[PDB]
Amino acid sequence: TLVHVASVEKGRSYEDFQKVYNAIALKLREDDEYDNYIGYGPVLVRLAWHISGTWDKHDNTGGSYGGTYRFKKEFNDPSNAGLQNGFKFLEPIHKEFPWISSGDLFSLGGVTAVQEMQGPKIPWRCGRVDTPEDTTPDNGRLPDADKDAGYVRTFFQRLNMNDREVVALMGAHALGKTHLKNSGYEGPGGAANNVFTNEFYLNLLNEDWKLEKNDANNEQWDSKSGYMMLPTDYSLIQDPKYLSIVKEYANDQDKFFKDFSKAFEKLLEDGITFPKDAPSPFIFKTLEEQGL
Ligand code: HEM
Ligand SMILES: Cn1cccc1CN
Repeated sequence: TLVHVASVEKGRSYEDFQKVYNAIALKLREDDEYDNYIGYGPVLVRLAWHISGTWDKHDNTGGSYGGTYRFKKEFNDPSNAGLQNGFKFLEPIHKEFPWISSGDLFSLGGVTAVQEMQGPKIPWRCGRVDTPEDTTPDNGRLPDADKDAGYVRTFFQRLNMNDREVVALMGAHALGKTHLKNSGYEGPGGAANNVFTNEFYLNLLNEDWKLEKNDANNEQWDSKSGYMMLPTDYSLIQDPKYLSIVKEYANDQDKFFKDFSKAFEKLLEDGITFPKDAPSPFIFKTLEEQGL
């Protein structure tokens, strides 16, 4: 029942935020060696999700608004292991643009990464305001990966996401890789892991998956092509309701893009009250669209 009202950084408008977007995008292009040349796109998407996914609809605790990932309790959450790389990437961006709030920066990082990786446009709204250290949510609000479809479904009800929204959001798992030292899981999900596509769904349906144990003694689904799916990923083809939606996105790139864009914006905005006279959501141009 907490209320968080969006408050525009004083005097700022679209052009200010496009400059921040551009600085993130230029650094994504420049720092290309990260994670054996995957680059920082995937980890920035994951950061934006984890700072948002602490939200609880029941009392409006957590969520992106407060920028609380900057505090030790949250940045040391075992569920956030590896995200420090994303935070470090954003540090020089914040130094250049010290006026942007932490929640705005973390969420904008995710939007920028999706778009620069040739994903859908994600409308984005400013006005998250840093809140104090005692507003940092406790660890344990982000999801476990060893679980089944019923767990996933129930988990996401706390974030006010339905089946379609869950399956759309999970398509982000096309990106990057699991790293044994971070999460106890190892490997990429496909060949296209720094360009945003519907490959997650295609690979779920088309690869021959085998349930194996990794070197951390955890089960994961592996293919001979060298890809993997988490148990929670694979649950989307075990549950008949999720399976229908996986098939839809595997067969319609545009629909996946549109549904992902809506769900990801919603995820990043959960918990925030926007005044009726707040600016409309911004749609940033990519570097490519700007000739930059
Ligand atoms: C049931 C829900 C989810 C579970 C259990 C889950 C779990 C995981 C795990 C275990 C990793 C590997 C982390 C590592 O070892 O570095 C990962 C990576 C990732 N997750 Fe999720 N995740 C979920 C939902 C999502 C959502 C909703 C998004 C965004 C829309 C997302 C985006 C990502 C991205 C982009 C990576 C790759 C990060 C990198 O390459 O550094 N995940 N996830
Ligand atoms: C690449 N990735 C990220 C999370 C899970 C996976 C593999 N399907």
